[PDB]
Amino acid sequence: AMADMKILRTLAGYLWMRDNPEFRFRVIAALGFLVGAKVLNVQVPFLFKLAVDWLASATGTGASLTTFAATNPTLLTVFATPAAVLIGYGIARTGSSAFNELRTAVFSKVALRTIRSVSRKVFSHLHDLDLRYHLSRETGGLNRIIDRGSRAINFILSAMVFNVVPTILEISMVSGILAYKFGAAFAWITSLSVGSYIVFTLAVTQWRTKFRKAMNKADNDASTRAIDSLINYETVKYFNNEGYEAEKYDQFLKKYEDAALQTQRSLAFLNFGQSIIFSTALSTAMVLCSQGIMNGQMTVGDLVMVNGLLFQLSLPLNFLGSVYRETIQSLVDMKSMFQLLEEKSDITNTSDAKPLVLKGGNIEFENVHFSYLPERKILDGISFVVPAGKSVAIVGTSGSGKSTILRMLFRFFDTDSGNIRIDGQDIKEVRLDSLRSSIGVVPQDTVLFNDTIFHNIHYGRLSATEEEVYEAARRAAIHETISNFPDKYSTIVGERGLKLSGGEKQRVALARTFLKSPAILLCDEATSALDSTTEAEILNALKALASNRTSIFIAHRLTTAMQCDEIVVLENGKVVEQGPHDELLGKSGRYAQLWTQQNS
Amino acid sequence: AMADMKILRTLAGYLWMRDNPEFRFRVIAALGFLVGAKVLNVQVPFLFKLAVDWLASATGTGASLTTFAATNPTLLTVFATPAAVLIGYGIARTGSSAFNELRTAVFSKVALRTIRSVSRKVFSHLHDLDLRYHLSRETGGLNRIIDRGSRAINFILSAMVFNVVPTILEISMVSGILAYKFGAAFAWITSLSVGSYIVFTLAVTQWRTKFRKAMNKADNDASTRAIDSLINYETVKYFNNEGYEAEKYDQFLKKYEDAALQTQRSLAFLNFGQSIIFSTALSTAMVLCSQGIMNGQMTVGDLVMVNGLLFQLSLPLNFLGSVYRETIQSLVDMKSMFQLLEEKSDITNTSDAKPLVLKGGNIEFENVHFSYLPERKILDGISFVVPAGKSVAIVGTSGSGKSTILRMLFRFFDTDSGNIRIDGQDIKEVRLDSLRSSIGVVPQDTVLFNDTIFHNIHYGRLSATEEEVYEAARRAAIHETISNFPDKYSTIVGERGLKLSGGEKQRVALARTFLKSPAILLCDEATSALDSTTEAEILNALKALASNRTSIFIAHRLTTAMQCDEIVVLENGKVVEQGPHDELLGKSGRYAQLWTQQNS
Repeated sequence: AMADMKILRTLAGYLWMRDNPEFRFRVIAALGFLVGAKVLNVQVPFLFKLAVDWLASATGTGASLTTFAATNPTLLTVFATPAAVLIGYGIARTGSSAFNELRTAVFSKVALRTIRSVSRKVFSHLHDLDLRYHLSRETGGLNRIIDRGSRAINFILSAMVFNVVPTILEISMVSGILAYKFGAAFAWITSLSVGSYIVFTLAVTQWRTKFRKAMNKADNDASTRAIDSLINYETVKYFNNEGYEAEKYDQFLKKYEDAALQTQRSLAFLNFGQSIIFSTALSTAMVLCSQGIMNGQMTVGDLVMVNGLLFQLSLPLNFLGSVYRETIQSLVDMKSMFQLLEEKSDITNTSDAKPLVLKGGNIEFENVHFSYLPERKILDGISFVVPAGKSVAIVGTSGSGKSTILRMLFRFFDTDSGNIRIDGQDIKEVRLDSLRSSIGVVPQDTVLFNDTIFHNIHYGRLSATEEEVYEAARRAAIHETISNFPDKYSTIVGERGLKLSGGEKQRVALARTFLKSPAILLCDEATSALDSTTEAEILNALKALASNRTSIFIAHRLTTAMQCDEIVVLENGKVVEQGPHDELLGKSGRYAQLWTQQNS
Repeated sequence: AMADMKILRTLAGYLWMRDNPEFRFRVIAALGFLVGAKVLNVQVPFLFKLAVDWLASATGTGASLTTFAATNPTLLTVFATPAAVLIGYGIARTGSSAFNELRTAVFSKVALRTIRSVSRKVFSHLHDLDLRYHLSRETGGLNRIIDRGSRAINFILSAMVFNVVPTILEISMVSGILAYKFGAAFAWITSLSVGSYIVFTLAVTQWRTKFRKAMNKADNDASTRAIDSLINYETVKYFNNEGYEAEKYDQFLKKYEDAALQTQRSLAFLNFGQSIIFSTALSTAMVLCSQGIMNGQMTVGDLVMVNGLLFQLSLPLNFLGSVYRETIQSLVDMKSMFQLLEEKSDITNTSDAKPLVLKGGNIEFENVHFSYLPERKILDGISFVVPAGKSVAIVGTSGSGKSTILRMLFRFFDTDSGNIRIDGQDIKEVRLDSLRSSIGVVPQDTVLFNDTIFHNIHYGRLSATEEEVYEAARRAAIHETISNFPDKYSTIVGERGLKLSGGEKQRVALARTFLKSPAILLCDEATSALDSTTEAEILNALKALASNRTSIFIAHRLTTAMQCDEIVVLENGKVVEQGPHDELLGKSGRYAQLWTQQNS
């Protein structure tokens, strides 16, 4: 899995921010606080060797004339009386646990920042991605991917920095104390012991996982069975109630109670050998030291430190055994996330950027063909020309697939062989931002976020004052229905708020697009059915809004939009008729039947 | 909360099964394996005091003429050479960890059995409960209650037996070692220390919980916000994409990154004071022992055991601090479960039990009134008499609420002021089992469990042979459609199986009630709409089945069931018309309009 190492490389690439000097200093401090602690925690038993001696010298009849043999602690520190050394022992160990605990605090303000930068970058890249990717993927999946990946990053960094590195620095240093009070043969025994212990725990965890999975399977089966059985209460009650039902549930719970009694004996074998494997080490160490003591070796009274060193090693070893499943799962979730990234968008623009300079809006289509799939090609050469400042209507059946128009004009999908003339300019060259900003559109379904009305009504253009939004309201003719707001026009809307019917939601859409003050207006049959009183007035409002801007309206219903200058009949995904509606009715064409059946 | 102690009393009541001798023996063995371990784990440092001595006697110039002062270990055990004592140390501690681990295995085969008995009893009591309780309560809730309660029982028993009892036996015994090498003042210091440590950890955990809740709130808010934002991609894309959106998500993730950086410093204070509070104890103990050593007290070289005893106490203390939330939550979930139990069913029967001896079925209703709610009383004195072996039809509108009939005849709900004559007998006296067994009914919706066809087809009466189910199939006329089964008539059905249409499901219902061979047949308009070919034949089949048994059919549609002898019109929950259908059509009554609009 070479790509897995590559993913680690990417993680290192993102982790290190050269740009800012402070980050490096933070990391350095962290490392310092990781070393200091782990050397005080070895000073602790050396202080317990020093305090066992001198105590024995007095009353014990130990040779007092040994002066200061080692001469390493010749400093007057902790030599006032033996009680001082014991106090130093306590202070030392407490300070070690302080340094080590402090390191975590120093390194979490770094971990959080890393997670934040990766998540923000992924978010922005996601929105940059083209529509096709979003449509194919499931909405829930994106959530799962981001949350699990961020959690995985946090877990892996904490697991490594706080567990893998301290354990190995500890073991290496302890075995590296071979310079003093040690022999070459003696040092290897502890390393071999700990290596065997780690191998045994890691190997037996794999075995444990199978039993855990079997138990989860059985438990889920029993629960689902007893829920299916409870749900279908009526059938059971009518005839032979709980006659043969309880016995069957009993059998399921016997299978569960056996698959659960098995895992205990399996954990038992591990939790026993995890003791014996580490006890043989301590027995071997002590018996070997005793032989030296009784054989007149330099070792005198220093047996008491070995217990301490072994205890220090014994504490954090257990964590390493159980990290395998988490590591593999996190390391594949991280590949998932970093695979979501680095996916290029289909709709690339050319290098040179030219801004859309549109004096007046003219829509000219020239043999635009587009097939979503090879079998069915939606548009088969639609060509029409809209005069500036006029209204043109696109009508047809629902099979005609007139949804594409909006997607194409917004450059969601590109044309296989055609062009789009905007004020006699080619869209392929102009910047995406300039075009999407200069065009105005009203959505078909007006989804509102959960926030204050004033935010959902100034959303169209930010930096909107209260007077601007007021003038938009007045033209939107919403003041009659807005003075009843419970929170003086700040009432919360959306979920956990006042539910809005379609008419007000449409008014909100109008009072959101009126703010933007666009150059061209495009509609997508916002309302399918509505009360007559609201329809008429909203139609008048949108007619007034569209008076100074060239507009294009796509309406499945005919009577709804008859006010345009020309009407483009669309049937079987091609241009059928181009004229004012009256001779369309008089041509016995598609428009004629559709309208004559709309009124009937 | 006196009732909480009462709940503990109930738990003790259920835990102890006097009936079986083996259970007590198991529990006794468990307790033994809980004592032995916890006394070997105190033998361990005594063996490390014994091995520190004698080693010092040689080469150390220790007085060899002290003979055997204590005379407690005068046994020749572990006196071959000092190496033997070290080996004994290792073997002892390993054996302690074996005994203690073994206890868990011995006590889990008891815990599982307890959980099983409580769950099975609750299940049966649940099914015993009347319909009203089931209808009011939510189906999901019952699941949640059972699963959480069983988990709580397991957690509380394991938590107490494995943690609370060992910790207190350990502490009490250690402080109880006051007989040897101790003073009255010295013993109290350790108890005061550990008591202060437990108080500090418990108190500061409450504080930690508030920060954890704030963090969970903030995390959920950030996630829900970013999902709402991702979902509404279109609105964002049309205008000012990620212009002001990213900054707002950023602010949410700043709030999260602060509420998460706060909890670390809060945990930090706990994880530091949990060290200093326990370090002051060790420093005080050692300095006090050193004063004795230097003052010519009996204590000689036994300082090395105190470290071990303190370490043994230090290991399992941490668990007790975090158990508060789990204990309170489990202790209230247990009250939930034991509150579900001991709820009596409304439909009690009288003491004396008389069996239903029905020579022939005669249905006689006499002024039966029943109101589900005081406002609307469904039945207002329905009285009619069915002759034996005949077919009678109950017809009406959907507002007439004719659903009650089935519930009442099955004695789901009792009559406020009326009686039901079954073969000239009163239902109130006869046993519920006898009546519900002697009556036959076909369900309206035929829910099938996920199992083999042969099980879903012999379900009506257990102990059904292959020939019995074959004859039921032949009369059910299902052999034509059954020889196509992929698994030679053992094909799985239900979910994750072959989906069945309404016609086959109805055939299954017929081939389930035909098995039971009841004395009286009752229908509940099983089919609302179906293909003509199946309807006709299934009607013929049910006519043949009902020929020898008196039958009652409730049909909302009129043309569907015209074959009965008499027809009972029901309108506004009262008997309107009683006759053969032809003069019902000729009476211009409810039946006449209903049928004339069914055919139109």
